[PDB]
Amino acid sequence: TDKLDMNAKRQLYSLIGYASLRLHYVTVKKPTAVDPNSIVECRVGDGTVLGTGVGRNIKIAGIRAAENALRDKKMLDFYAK
Repeated sequence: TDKLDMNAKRQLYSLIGYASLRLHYVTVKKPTAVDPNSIVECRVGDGTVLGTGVGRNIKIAGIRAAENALRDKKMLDFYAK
């Protein structure tokens, strides 16, 4: 079971994706034969991390990362100014 909201990125970007904020996904552990997990962070320009995701590929990881950013309401409150 690998349950996942395919709109998370789109939904997060729509709330807090100002151009001035430089919201970006960065792969911080790319998967390997020795370790298949992918870990991705959803970041703003000044480096602060909003969401971290993990799963079998980068795309699925980067989606959980937003899924997770969306669940943090103090963070959303702040970054929608």
